[PDB]
Amino acid sequence: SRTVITEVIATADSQGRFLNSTELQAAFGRFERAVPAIEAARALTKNQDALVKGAVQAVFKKFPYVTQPGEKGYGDSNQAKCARDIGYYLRFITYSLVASGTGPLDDYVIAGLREVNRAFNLNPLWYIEALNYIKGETGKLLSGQSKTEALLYIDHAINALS
Amino acid sequence: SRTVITEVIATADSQGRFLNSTELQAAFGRFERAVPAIEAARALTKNQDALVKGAVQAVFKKFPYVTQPGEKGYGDSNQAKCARDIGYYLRFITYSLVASGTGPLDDYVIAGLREVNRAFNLNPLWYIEALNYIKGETGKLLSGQSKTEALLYIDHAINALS
Amino acid sequence: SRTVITEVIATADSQGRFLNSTELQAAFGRFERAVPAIEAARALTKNQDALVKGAVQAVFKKFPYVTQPGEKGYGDSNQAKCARDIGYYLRFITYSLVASGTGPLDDYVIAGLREVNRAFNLNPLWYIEALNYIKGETGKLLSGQSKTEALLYIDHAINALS
Amino acid sequence: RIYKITVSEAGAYATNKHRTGYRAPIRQSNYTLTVPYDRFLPEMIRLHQSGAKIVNVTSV
Amino acid sequence: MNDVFTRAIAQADLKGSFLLESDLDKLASFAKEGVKRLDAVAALTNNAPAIISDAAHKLFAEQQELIQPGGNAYPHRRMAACLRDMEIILRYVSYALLAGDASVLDDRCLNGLRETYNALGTPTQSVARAVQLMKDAAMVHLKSTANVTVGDCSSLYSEAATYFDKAAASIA
Amino acid sequence: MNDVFTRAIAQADLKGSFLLESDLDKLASFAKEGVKRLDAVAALTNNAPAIISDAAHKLFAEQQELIQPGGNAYPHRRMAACLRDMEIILRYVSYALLAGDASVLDDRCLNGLRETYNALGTPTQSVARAVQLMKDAAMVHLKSTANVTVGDCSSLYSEAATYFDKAAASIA
Amino acid sequence: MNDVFTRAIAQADLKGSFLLESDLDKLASFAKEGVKRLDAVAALTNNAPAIISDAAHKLFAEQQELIQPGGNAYPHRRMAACLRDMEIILRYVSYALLAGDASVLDDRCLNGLRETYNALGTPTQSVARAVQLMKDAAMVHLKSTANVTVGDCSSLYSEAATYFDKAAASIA
Amino acid sequence: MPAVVADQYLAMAKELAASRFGGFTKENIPSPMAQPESYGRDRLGIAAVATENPKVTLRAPFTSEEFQGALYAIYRHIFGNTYVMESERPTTAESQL
Ligand SMILES: CCC1=C(C)/C(=C/C2=NC(=C\c3[nH]c(/C=C4\NC(=O)[C@H](C)[C@H]4CC)c(C)c3CCC(=O)O)/C(CCC(=O)O)=C2C)NC1=O
Ligand SMILES: CCC1=C(C)/C(=C/C2=NC(=C\c3[nH]c(/C=C4\NC(=O)[C@H](C)[C@H]4CC)c(C)c3CCC(=O)O)/C(CCC(=O)O)=C2C)NC1=O
Ligand SMILES: CCC1=C(C)/C(=C/C2=NC(=C\c3[nH]c(/C=C4\NC(=O)[C@H](C)[C@H]4CC)c(C)c3CCC(=O)O)/C(CCC(=O)O)=C2C)NC1=O
Ligand SMILES: CCC1=C(C)/C(=C/C2=NC(=C\c3[nH]c(/C=C4\NC(=O)[C@H](C)[C@H]4CC)c(C)c3CCC(=O)O)/C(CCC(=O)O)=C2C)NC1=O
Ligand SMILES: CCC1=C(C)/C(=C/C2=NC(=C\c3[nH]c(/C=C4\NC(=O)[C@H](C)[C@H]4CC)c(C)c3CCC(=O)O)/C(CCC(=O)O)=C2C)NC1=O
Ligand SMILES: CCC1=C(C)/C(=C/C2=NC(=C\c3[nH]c(/C=C4\NC(=O)[C@H](C)[C@H]4CC)c(C)c3CCC(=O)O)/C(CCC(=O)O)=C2C)NC1=O
Ligand SMILES: CCC1=C(C)/C(=C/C2=NC(=C\c3[nH]c(/C=C4\NC(=O)[C@H](C)[C@H]4CC)c(C)c3CCC(=O)O)/C(CCC(=O)O)=C2C)NC1=O
Ligand SMILES: CCC1=C(C)/C(=C/C2=NC(=C\c3[nH]c(/C=C4\NC(=O)[C@H](C)[C@H]4CC)c(C)c3CCC(=O)O)/C(CCC(=O)O)=C2C)NC1=O
Ligand SMILES: CCC1=C(C)/C(=C/C2=NC(=C\c3[nH]c(/C=C4\NC(=O)[C@H](C)[C@H]4CC)c(C)c3CCC(=O)O)/C(CCC(=O)O)=C2C)NC1=O
Repeated sequence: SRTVITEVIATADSQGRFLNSTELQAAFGRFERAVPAIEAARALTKNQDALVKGAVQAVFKKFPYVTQPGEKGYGDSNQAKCARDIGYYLRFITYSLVASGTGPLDDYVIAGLREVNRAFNLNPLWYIEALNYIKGETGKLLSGQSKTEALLYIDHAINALS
Repeated sequence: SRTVITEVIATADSQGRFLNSTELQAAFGRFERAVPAIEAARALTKNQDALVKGAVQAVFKKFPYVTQPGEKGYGDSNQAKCARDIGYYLRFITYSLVASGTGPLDDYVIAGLREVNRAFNLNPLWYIEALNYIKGETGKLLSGQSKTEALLYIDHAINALS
Repeated sequence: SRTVITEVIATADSQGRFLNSTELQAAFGRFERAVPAIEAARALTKNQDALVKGAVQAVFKKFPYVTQPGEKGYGDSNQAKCARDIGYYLRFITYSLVASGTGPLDDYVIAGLREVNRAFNLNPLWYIEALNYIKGETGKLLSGQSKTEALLYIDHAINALS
Repeated sequence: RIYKITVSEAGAYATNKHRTGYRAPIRQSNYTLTVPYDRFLPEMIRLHQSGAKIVNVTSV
Repeated sequence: MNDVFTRAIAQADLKGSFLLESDLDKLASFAKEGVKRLDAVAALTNNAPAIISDAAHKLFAEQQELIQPGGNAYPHRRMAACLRDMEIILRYVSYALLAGDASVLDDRCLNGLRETYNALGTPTQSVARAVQLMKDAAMVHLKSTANVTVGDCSSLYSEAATYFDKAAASIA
Repeated sequence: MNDVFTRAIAQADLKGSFLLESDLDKLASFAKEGVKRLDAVAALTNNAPAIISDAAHKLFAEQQELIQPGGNAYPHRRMAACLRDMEIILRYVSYALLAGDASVLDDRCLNGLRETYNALGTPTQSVARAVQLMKDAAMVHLKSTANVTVGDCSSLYSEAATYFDKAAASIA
Repeated sequence: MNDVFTRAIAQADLKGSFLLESDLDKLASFAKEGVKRLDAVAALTNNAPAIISDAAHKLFAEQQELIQPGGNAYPHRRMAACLRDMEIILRYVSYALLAGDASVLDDRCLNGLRETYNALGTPTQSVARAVQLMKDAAMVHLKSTANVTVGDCSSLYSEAATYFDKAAASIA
Repeated sequence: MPAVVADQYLAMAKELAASRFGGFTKENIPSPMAQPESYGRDRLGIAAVATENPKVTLRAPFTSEEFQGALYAIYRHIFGNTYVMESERPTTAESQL
């Protein structure tokens, strides 16, 4: 996936050249960023369940009409799919934090997202609200540099939803 | 010129996208590496006279025939050309250190280097010996990671010549 | 605009020859049943205002949450913009009817529709419901092949919104 | 002979790009294409078909 | 493209002299504030859709001519082009902020934009007003001290204002 | 093309699972040995001309039939393609060494290499010999204690050896 | 790509004489029923999102291994690819229905499609199942007697059934 | 009641189920067809030419590195993947470019 190391290697390769000093400094920056990013991944993995259930409840609070019958969020199966989707998003955010790139989000979430949302009439505002709750909670589960990394990736997902 | 910020902007721009986590990680790595690089630039700037004089002398030691009549090292104009060229190499190396990238060396030295040397019958091995002397003397001048930064740039120049 | 006459001429020019039998008499296919299209456009034009008000009411009935404060529906200004948008769609349906081609729809509505709705957070299902209401009302206002013509154009817009 | 054609893309080109889409990156409006005599007619026909408007044509 | 480091290097190359101590000091200071610069760039990037939305809403509240039929942004395609242009100018302003030199913005985009807008019939004043409203919207996000370590970043505000205003001057 | 991190991510995704504590520990260990990895990659990159030069010298001393009329390195064009191949294999070995995964070799470097050499009638045993000689020459520069901090980098030695052996085994 | 008329003409040309009176009666009858044929093609065109949403929902109900991690429709990319393929195959079936012949479908759509899916690791039997479900939804929409003059169209239903069944058989 | 399992195995079970959302349910199982997202392009060997290498674009003004990389990509595509020697390199054409 498109991560710092992979971009480095692929850009150098498509230009038929070795890895220069700039590319190695990018790699060094990635290796330094690994510590806060992996600690943030640890924090979001540890608290995944409360995070996702709170995010689903936040979605239902901002979008009360959804739970009523005849629309998307009525019924146990639909809400279970909701929790599964937000779990997917959180999982891929943690993958991005580990890889230090938007690669996993781009490959697994961002690509083809709008077409799927139109095909199944899934409103992106739902997922944006869930990610906003995740953002608010990771503001209280992390601190310092890890907080900034997690926020970076969550905002990346939000910006690509809107 | 090819710098870390340059590669960031170019890669994010060709894909028509805003900057993101991987790109800012590379920029952070560059800004972190800046301090040893500017340290090395200051160190090489203070010792340009001794470094260039010693490099010229090392070239004449390694290729004595150069100084004999009928060859390239005969005449004070040619000696001044030699010292001038080595001063150019050192100056562009410090430029590379400051910009944190092989951009200056690439644009101002490497591009066109082969055909220029072929046209004027300049032997690359002369410049490789000069740069090897400078590489040796950076160890006695620099210590830490500044030495490593200077060495990657000098080795880049040497590889470009080789 | 992608009119059938326009496509006649475009195919002629692309293949770079004169207007042959297939192509002239394909234009004749248009010229035959343009009259039902013109009559449908006229009938839509007279009953335009009731159609627009009914479609706005249908949008509000199918999406009652929208009218509540804090979102798009709230405000007489937004009510008016809803009416204006439904009027725009109806006007361009009439244009496509009289032109006997969807080109007015594909250049005044469809081209850039998704990006505009995404940037202004306009749910395409609102306009789909309004168009479905207008479809129901043209079912009773229009009879004969004229109705069929109108319906297709309406449905085309619907298929653009999904 | 060589012909320089200064073409400025216009709304007729913009509508075509809005329908078809940018399989290639977006570029500025006005630019010049240098063609030989042999290619000149196909080049003009293509620019006309795409909706592009020629600012002028010069010879050299 | 060109950055501030490359700018200093190019100037020192024209005189054929090494980078003077003062130039090294200035570039080292720039590398010291590069962290704050990264925060500012991320602030612009992470709120780009919100900046564009607020600017467009404020503009079309100001100028109803563009929306109404016959305006320069009336149909959906021209609205989409308007929004895409504001998007692109924000992206280039953010690139210039990261670089610290407006070369990235001045060479590729601004040189042809005057001619493009003149040919297409757009009112350049409206585009400049859109860029100014965008600057006002993005200033709010650049001010935000939430989630970032509180400090002084008035230099970054001034540089971002320079980028936005001289971009507008290129359009205006 | 994957690194170690994206390989771990793909495995966890196949499980449908967040990364485990132990997986994150192994990944943080990989990223903490990163500077030694960078030094090894720089040693490969910086000494590449020497590596290809002495490898080619040894190979054409051992296998003189390659440079005879009728050999596969005889005219300058074939010799130049030979040196380009050695250059390329070394470059992709350094890519793999930085990535920590040998996915770049089989995705890119060796994607059709054996079929290529069989079509051309190149003796694949000589290419294996050339890659082995490049491994031998590389190991001297990797182990060089000169001008880097002293420490244990034997895992990097083994990893580079495995990458070279993978190239050799895929060719032959 | 040829229609019913060009098919008749090619068969006549192969034997090398004029179209017989029976052939011309067949083709005139086809043109007389072409109005109902246009109704059927309109039914397929206006209801494509409905048909494909229904087919996708049924398909991912019957086959859950497709939409779960590791499945071939798991991430949004492959899910979008699946729905896109459904759109494409429905499009070519409607083309063939208008043509009165399945030459456009076979020649332009289904010819290397099994080979493509086999190379990508896509279950061709699942694709065939999706085409069957999409045929069922399409046949529900074709039979709709609203907005259209009532009359017999059994030949058209059977023909659309053969086009979908041929697509399924060609994929699987 | 005495413990029925050792605490180490309880910890292992808890942390295996902690890495799933929802732990172990019938609805959230991994797909038996264990295909990564990059399965197809990786098994075909077309990952590089289809998704990874960027589309190289060259406009009227450009720097040295953009020009040189564009030339490398052009020569690696147009001339197949065949080695073009320096004597074969077209100089006037790229000067006009
Ligand atoms: C597929 C292309 C095409 C052809 C080949 C064609 C021939 C054509 N011309 C017609 C009428 C006509 N055609 C003409 C044109 C002629 N009057 C003068 O003599 C001039 C020589 C010429 C004027 C340029 C006129 C005046 C009529 C009768 C007007 C009317 O229908 O009320 C009709 C209607 C008669 C019928 O079908 O019962 C046909 C089919 N129409 C077509 O759409
Ligand atoms: C000629 C083609 C064309 C169309 C179709 C069009 C639609 C359109 N309506 C808009 C405003 C709006 N449109 C609505 C519509 C909503 N109001 C609610 O009562 C309903 C649920 C719903 C309508 C069914 C609302 C609330 C706004 C204002 C909020 C915003 O700026 O996004 C906007 C944003 C800019 C503006 O017009 O002020 C567009 C582009 N514009 C065009 O140039
Ligand atoms: C390098 C970066 C770059 C820029 C900056 C750029 C500008 C640009 N804007 C264009 C169209 C346009 N741009 C606008 C936007 C204006 N209309 C007003 O309402 C607004 C106030 C204002 C936006 C802020 C509009 C309406 C069009 C469509 C013109 C038309 O179709 O008549 C076009 C024509 C190409 C096309 O539409 O496909 C270009 C080239 N192109 C580039 O490649
Ligand atoms: C991957 C991308 C990346 C980001 C985003 C990043 C943010 C970042 N913000 C920091 C603190 C800071 N952040 C800021 C900027 C904020 N302060 C004010 O509130 C302004 C409103 C605002 C600027 C828009 C400042 C002034 C500091 C203090 C650093 C200093 O100057 O001493 C630091 C240094 C603190 C430390 O780690 O010990 C970093 C590295 N680093 C990265 O590698
Ligand atoms: C068909 C065209 C063709 C040519 C021309 C050719 C020349 C050629 N000579 C070589 C070796 C060599 N050639 C020389 C020639 C030097 N010896 C000294 O007495 C002289 C000053 C000088 C020659 C004028 C030397 C020293 C080497 C060994 C270089 C080395 O091993 O590094 C090599 C390297 C491979 C090898 O060891 O054989 C080539 C490719 N090969 C070809 O296939
Ligand atoms: C610009 C690109 C760049 C490079 C090249 C780079 C290398 C680099 N090598 C380092 C030390 C080192 N370098 C090596 C590698 C060597 N040790 C020897 O035994 C082996 C022959 C050889 C490979 C095994 C080792 C073992 C260390 C010490 C380990 C450590 O730093 O934690 C350090 C940390 C210095 C310290 O904290 O004391 C860096 C940053 N960093 C960069 O940003
Ligand atoms: C790898 C990343 C990935 C994501 C994120 C993803 C989301 C996703 N969710 C889906 C279903 C769904 N998802 C939802 C979510 C809704 N439930 C309501 O309670 C909430 C308001 C709301 C969530 C916030 C619903 C209702 C469905 C069922 C829609 C249908 O009828 O098909 C579907 C359609 C396929 C299926 O039936 O399972 C996808 C593709 N798929 C992916 O491959
Ligand atoms: C825009 C393209 C176009 C359409 C849409 C079109 C529809 C169309 N359908 C017609 C009649 C008809 N349409 C049908 C078809 C229906 N029978 C069953 O209900 C089926 C559900 C369904 C088709 C599968 C039938 C059986 C007739 C009566 C026979 C005839 O008049 O040809 C007629 C002749 C006038 C009439 O009797 O009302 C037209 C023009 N013509 C066109 O040029
Ligand atoms: C993915 C990276 C990549 C690789 C690995 C690669 C290898 C490669 N080597 C080639 C030719 C060649 N390769 C060799 C080298 C071999 N023959 C000698 O015996 C040596 C023992 C041995 C080298 C150590 C030679 C001599 C040729 C030229 C064959 C000929 O012209 O007949 C060719 C054919 C290109 C052409 O001739 O136009 C390719 C594609 N290309 C790439 O883009």
